[PDB]
Amino acid sequence: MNGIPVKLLNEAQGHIVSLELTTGATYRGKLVESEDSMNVQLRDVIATEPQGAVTHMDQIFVRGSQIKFIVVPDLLKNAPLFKKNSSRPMPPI
Amino acid sequence: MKLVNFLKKLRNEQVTIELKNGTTVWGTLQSVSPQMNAILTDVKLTLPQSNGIAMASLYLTGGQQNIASLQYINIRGNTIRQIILPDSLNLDSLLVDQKQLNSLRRS
Amino acid sequence: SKIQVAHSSRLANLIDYKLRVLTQDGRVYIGQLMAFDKHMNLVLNECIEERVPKTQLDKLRPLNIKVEKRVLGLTILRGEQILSTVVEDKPLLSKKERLVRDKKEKKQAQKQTKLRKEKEK
Amino acid sequence: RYYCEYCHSYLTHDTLSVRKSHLVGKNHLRITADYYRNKARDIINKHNHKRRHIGKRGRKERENSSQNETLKVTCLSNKEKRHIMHVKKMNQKELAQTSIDTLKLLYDGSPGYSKVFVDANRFDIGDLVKASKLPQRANEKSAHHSFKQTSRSRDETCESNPFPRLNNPKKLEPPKILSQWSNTIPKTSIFYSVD
Amino acid sequence: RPKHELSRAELEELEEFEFKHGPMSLINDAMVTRTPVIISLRNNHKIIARVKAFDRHCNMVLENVKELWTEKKNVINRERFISKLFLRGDSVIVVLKTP
Amino acid sequence: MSTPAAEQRKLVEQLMGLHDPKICKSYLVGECPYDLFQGTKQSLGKCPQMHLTKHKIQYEREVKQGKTFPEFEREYLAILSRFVNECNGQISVALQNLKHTAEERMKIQQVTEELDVLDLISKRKEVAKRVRNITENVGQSAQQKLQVCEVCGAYLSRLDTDRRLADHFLGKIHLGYVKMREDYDRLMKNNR
RNA sequence: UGGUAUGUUC
RNA sequence: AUACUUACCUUAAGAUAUCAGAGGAGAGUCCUACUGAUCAAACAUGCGCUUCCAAUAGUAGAAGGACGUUAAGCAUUUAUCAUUGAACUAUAAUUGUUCAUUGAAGUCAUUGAUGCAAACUCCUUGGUCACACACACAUACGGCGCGGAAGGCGUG
RNA sequence: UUGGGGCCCUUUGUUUCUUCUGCCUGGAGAAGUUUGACACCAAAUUCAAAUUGGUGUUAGGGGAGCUGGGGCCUUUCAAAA
RNA sequence: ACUUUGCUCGUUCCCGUUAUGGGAAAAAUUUUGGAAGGUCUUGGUAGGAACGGGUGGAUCUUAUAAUUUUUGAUUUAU
Repeated sequence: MNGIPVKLLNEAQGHIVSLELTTGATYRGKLVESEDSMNVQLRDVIATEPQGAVTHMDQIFVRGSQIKFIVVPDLLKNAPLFKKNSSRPMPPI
Repeated sequence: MKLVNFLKKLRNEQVTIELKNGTTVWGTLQSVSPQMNAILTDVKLTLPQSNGIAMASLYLTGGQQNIASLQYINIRGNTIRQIILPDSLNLDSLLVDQKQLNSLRRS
Repeated sequence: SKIQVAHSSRLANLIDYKLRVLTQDGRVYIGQLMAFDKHMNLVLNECIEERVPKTQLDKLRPLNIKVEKRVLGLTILRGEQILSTVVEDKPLLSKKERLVRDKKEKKQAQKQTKLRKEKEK
Repeated sequence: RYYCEYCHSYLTHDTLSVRKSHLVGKNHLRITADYYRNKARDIINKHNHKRRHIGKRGRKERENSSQNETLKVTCLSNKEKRHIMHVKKMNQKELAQTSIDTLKLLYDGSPGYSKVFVDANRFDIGDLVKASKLPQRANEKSAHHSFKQTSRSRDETCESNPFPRLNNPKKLEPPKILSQWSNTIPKTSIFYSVD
Repeated sequence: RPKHELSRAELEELEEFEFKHGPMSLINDAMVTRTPVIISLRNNHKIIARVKAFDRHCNMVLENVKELWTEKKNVINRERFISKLFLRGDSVIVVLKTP
Repeated sequence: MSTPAAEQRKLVEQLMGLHDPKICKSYLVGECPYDLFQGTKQSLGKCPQMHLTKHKIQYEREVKQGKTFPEFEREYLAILSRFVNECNGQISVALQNLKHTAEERMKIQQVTEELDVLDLISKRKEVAKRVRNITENVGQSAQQKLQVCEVCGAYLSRLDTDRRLADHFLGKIHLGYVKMREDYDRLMKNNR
């Protein structure tokens, strides 16, 4: 259905992440609320245009197809989404 | 009637692939996804006579020492421009389309 | 690089390998994969992104090449703007040690299910 | 369908309004915070030692090393090393949690204390403080604390508190010293201090 | 008619009916009368070849490919004869059939 | 749907005289009660009449400058009156259930046993016994401590703070029912 | 035929 | 932990490898602890197979780096436009030269950026293993030790 | 059981399976081990203490018995020259 | 191909006889498959088999060749 990477992107909500866009502009800020379509909203945004300059947005909202990548913090190195043999405690009928 | 199932019958076939960037990849096929994400081994890839982005993509894969010899490359579907099959393979027997034959028999 | 990547392996078998994944730009990401999906969205542990400058490209056109490396750490890369992925370096622990670790994870998961069944009673 | 890996709870068909409300509730917060704390504690506490490589040492190194001296090994009992390592763990966590807060209490009567140090009238991150108040939908969380708020507004000017010494200040804290090396303090002061 | 509400497992019959009596009349005529067609691609790679198979994605198998492109610096034409080819429908600009 | 293109095709197919029974008049005027209770626990099921956006835009363009239709307004008034009567019957049933819970058999027996022992010094003893009976009544009422919502007919609480109450007022049921009460009061002010 | 979250009393 | 109120929601389907033959069920479909063949997975197992596994008869060195130093190393290149005033080269929205009033944004960086090149130091990895400090080879090298890591092929 | 010689003790919590005692004039002793036990984190109950939710560990080597598979030799049956 | 009659060569044994025939085994020996024993080496030693699912996770097909990856505006050219 959804998959592991979109669940990991929805996992790190409310944390300082860093995006890079397809044009080359790198954003960095606190993730407000991520979605399954990766259309992600950031706050306290610092932006670097592909020309080179640095600016600051207050509340950005980027579409998921114009994202090169996004960096989650390192404590999500150890996540239960990464566990291969985690069993399921009795799903409901 | 997707012809990716035609490429699924092409295991251990020694082919070339021209990509959309311009790189020619000579290697044997191992497997291919139904989304045409094809893996290859015993690979040499070459950017012919330019595109500096393609030269960067050619060199920055490890194993350059402009023919680059690599052991294992997975290739995404949308980067495949065309794939050239060996002429010794018979296309009349590999394109039998047994799924299409079962669909015609089910009609 | 004398690694001898497996001849009949796929993305479920290439997990926890130090990949060297190529993109459309050529911005090569080096790091361990830990997950994928249908769109080939790859998470990358201890990842580094390497490029070549425009001045180095003239020397690269037909020796030493000074690549520009930035450190990303644990990132999550999309499958749209990527081109190809290879296996660069083998992981630390071996296949038998990963097998013993997977058996320990299975026994720990079965013990956790027995603990949930004991707490449910 | 949706399954929380943290809380080990299932759900109905995947609604964004239900999944958003699941990551706000207090049980998911407790389980998630405890899981992150325990995984960080495990990856700190895991002493991944190097695999030892012992080679057949040289002859003259053996005649030099076995004749210089023989050192003495110190070692302790089980309860002693357990108590010492527990004190070292609480010292490491209290050093990881602490921070120097001298500039906040040292510029307390400054005329721009209500514009930078108040941390609510701050410009760049003050909207983040004013946004999530944790609005305390429980009545007991609002009825528990009965002390003053002492919320310093931005509009406080220099006309208020003109003389900082008449309005009773606090004497500054002394430079704290290590308790394990507290026996080497000069016991005689330079000047006579009363009270 | 909406695509999701037609039927189940009978969409292949409608796809074959669109193949016989739709825009696919030229790819069908080339594979049954073995006439050579000229496919112009998105990077000036003009292909003169015969069609072997049809796909929903216009993935076409071509036999006895004579391809030609033009390098503009000065102006040269470079050609290549390729025996077997599997062309993706992403690269295809246009397909011309000769009588 | 799993693809958004089929969702957009559905929006186009449902977006593209006028006095016909197929057009929902409560939705043609606005705020149909079968629309304001679609997926909640107080759902009526599915509206038998069809809803359309082009007819709603034509009705808005007609009511902007052209004219107004009193028959659809009277039908919406009758539907709102029937739904308000059903909700008032539900609120009266909830008030009767609250009065039956406040007048249970064992609770009235305990209250009568406390009041039978409730009878200067005698006045102070009677005041202390009345305070003890009031404390027992407060402990009996605090076992549930459920009030009655004056508008939507739900259950509320007095010791609950204003934030959980504000979370209660921002629901689909309460917003829809306050809008239906505003429409009913506007139609009763226009008719009378 | 149900699930998630929250607030009171024992 | 029990009891109750409230807020949101209540589900895209079909299937689990392929081919040939025989039998059964009222041209088409289903089943066979039915038979032959291909393929996949798991467990064992062997191929004088393919690659690698760091001195100790010393104070070293192989692979990958430093987001380390010398190093502000050496050689180059840039660091805003317009109106007007006192002269002005002048096809421009006076571009060029010296000085200034004013007008819109106005990356920090010039100890900056690119290229070139050497030395030093420090990090992660290993069989730092068992015998010996030894005279072999045109069919070029007795690959006929105990293993480990990666892979190929073959068998059950 | 004692004594001698060589190496290692980074095992850095001085063996790291756990607990307790204990150690460089030594390298040890006692108990337990998967519906259990051990260690730790977080909290409101106003010291300590107790309760609840989770995390991680329960190991390595050798030997008797049983079983699966690989290679060699021997005995017997069926088939082909 | 069956069948008979005698000659010649011949694996082994017997007999008429060591020329040569008669009879028997129609054999000693090589390979394959199956049954048993001995020796060398390796793995495992507490879970396994059957059935049931308004079971969970993976794989294929169609929605889905149209703005969210995967059926293209990244070889910088008029």
